[PDB]
Amino acid sequence: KVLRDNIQGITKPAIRRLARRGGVKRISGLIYEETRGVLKVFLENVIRDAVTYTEHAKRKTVTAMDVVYALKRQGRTLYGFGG
Amino acid sequence: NIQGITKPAIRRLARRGGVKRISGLIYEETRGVLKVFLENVIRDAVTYTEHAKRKTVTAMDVVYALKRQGRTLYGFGG
Amino acid sequence: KESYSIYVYKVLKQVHPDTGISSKAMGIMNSFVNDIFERIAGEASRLAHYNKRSTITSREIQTAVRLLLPGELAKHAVSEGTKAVTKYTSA
Amino acid sequence: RSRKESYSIYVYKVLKQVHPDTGISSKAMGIMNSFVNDIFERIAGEASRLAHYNKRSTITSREIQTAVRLLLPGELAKHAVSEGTKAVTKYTSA
Amino acid sequence: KPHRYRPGTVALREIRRYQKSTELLIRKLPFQRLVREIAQDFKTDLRFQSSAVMALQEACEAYLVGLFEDTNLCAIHAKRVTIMPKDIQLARRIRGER
Amino acid sequence: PHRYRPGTVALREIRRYQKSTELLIRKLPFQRLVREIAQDFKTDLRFQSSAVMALQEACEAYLVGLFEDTNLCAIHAKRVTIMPKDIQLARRIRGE
Amino acid sequence: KTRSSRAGLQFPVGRVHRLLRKGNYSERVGAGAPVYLAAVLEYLTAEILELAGNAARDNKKTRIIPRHLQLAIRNDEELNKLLGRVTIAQGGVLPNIQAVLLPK
Amino acid sequence: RAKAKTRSSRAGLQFPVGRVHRLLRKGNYSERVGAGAPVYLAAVLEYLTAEILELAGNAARDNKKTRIIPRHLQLAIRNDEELNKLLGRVTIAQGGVLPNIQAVLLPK
Repeated sequence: KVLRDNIQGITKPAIRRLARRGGVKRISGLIYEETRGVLKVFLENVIRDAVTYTEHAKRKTVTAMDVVYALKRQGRTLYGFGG
Repeated sequence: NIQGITKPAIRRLARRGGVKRISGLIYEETRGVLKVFLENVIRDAVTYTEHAKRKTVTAMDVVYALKRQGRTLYGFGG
Repeated sequence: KESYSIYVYKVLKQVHPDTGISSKAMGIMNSFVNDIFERIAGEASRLAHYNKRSTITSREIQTAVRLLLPGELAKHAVSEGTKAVTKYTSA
Repeated sequence: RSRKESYSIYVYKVLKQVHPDTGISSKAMGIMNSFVNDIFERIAGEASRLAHYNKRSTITSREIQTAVRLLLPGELAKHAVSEGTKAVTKYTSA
Repeated sequence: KPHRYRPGTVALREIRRYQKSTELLIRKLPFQRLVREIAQDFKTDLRFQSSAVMALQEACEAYLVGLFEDTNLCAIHAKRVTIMPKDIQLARRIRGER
Repeated sequence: PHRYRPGTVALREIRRYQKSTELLIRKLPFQRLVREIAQDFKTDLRFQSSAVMALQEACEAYLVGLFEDTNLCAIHAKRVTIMPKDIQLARRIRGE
Repeated sequence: KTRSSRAGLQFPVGRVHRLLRKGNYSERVGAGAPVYLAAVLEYLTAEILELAGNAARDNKKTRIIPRHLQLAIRNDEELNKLLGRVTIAQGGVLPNIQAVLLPK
Repeated sequence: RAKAKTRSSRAGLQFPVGRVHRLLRKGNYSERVGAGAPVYLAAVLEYLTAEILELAGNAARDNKKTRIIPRHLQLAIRNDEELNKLLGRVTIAQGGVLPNIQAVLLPK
């Protein structure tokens, strides 16, 4: 199936919980669209590099190491998935 | 000598950045910030120089000290 | 020592036939060419090392360019590289 | 089939050295593996760039000492440099 | 007569609870479908190891948490308690992401 | 006499300095500051002149960027005058 | 009869290959890699210099000075993203004043 | 033919000097790797692991658990200033955040 408009999957209470973790107490009502936009942009940036690494090795599977490397490029190292 | 960074000089630096009105406590804060940054650059420059057994802190050492911290500097390379 | 002054000058004459470039701007362009070369080579090194390979073919440079350069610059540079390699190989 | 190398057991031995009566789960071992690899890659890469600036072609101990001075900030610099010097001296005397 | 906390206390209880736990905060399947949707824009017919999607989700959650911490600092700076889209945009613009 | 209302001379200075590019810190005070700071790590250091030039260019660019971000913070809080709290917030968010 | 002449490039393919070998970037360097790398460098330099030449003619001068490079770099989205952390000596800044500061 | 003892035993180190030397040689960091560099590097790695593990063990003791889990490593890393500075950017999986609420949020 062709997958479209799944960005609504990030439910409003999910962003609420995320902010509650960060120490935020009162959330506006327009935060939700803005945060979905920011998340979409960040995911595009990570997955572009992950897919690039994967295509380079002539594979059709985006392993965890590709994503760890794509993050490592953008200055956010991720400990725990490297194997 | 940190008082060498004269108040009109900091005023000019702010003017370049698009600032319009400057408080009065700002000057001491900027002197502190500049002191910290200069320490963190000169420490690495001096470490590079001490490594190569030189007593002269050449320009490439300062360029490398910056390049480590992410603030690449063009024009002196070198 | 050795720099890219004359090459930058030739390219400048190729795009703007009647423009000159001062000394300090030439120094800046030298540093910029070295900087981009180091970024691309470093990415090629890391990439050939991930796949347990050992040889920086054109493919690794292509992928490193795809990674570092953002947006349409990537597509244009990749086109240039492929065309240049093809012209060199067939001739 | 195919072996995989990791610093799991060495981390375990060091843990027994500092805290004689504390275990550590598998995921914390994953984090410590990745951390040791991260620090090693930082230090070795910095030493390589440094030994390449001076047109040398060998990572002697001096390069590792200078790289540790650059990377580790503050008290860790002095303590790690002292540990390195002690290890090298005790290694060479035998 | 009914039990009904003043607006503000339930927020603090939730803040303590979610700062004490560590589980993931976004439901797994919506995020997985989002990841596949985005990936299909670049090259079609890609397959994702489950650990890879988990790593992606961990990175996204950590990024959003950091973003909201900095946004909250910005909002408190303006002598408010509510965070607003201009707060997020300022936090990102200072961080250098835009 | 003839005298501008405050604010306009600030704008004229803003445009004048954003048009030009010369250094904004007098050279000798900065040189003596650099030597003073380096005097605590190595005692007999002699700086190449261009090294001090590069140090000064880096410091000016860093401070200009810092004041740009501080100005964004200040305008955020419905003010026009920056304050030490603005600079502290900018540095805190930047990651320092 | 030079490799740069074969590939129709302007940058030196030989020097780029020599640099790849001398820098310890890998054990072995393939034959097409220096050619591709020289082509990429040539294209990036051409892009920057074309933008700088435009910005130089836009203020009535026939020579490029670092202020021009700063303008060309910061006035294009992609190049600005590529050189986001780089400080250019003698650069100044892009002329930009916040709207709120402007009177009325 | 002599009783060969591992280099880690010679240098009084737990970390495996042979493995570190092998990684330096195969990682293409330089053409020729000195004999003292792997020893020095293994010592530094051991010291850093010891530091983090001691702090994490203390933090695990404080909340009355007897096994280190990623939350404990996060709490140990973020609560020491110098270790925080060394590991400023790194995101720990299954890590959570530091318990911290802004004062102005709390009611006056």
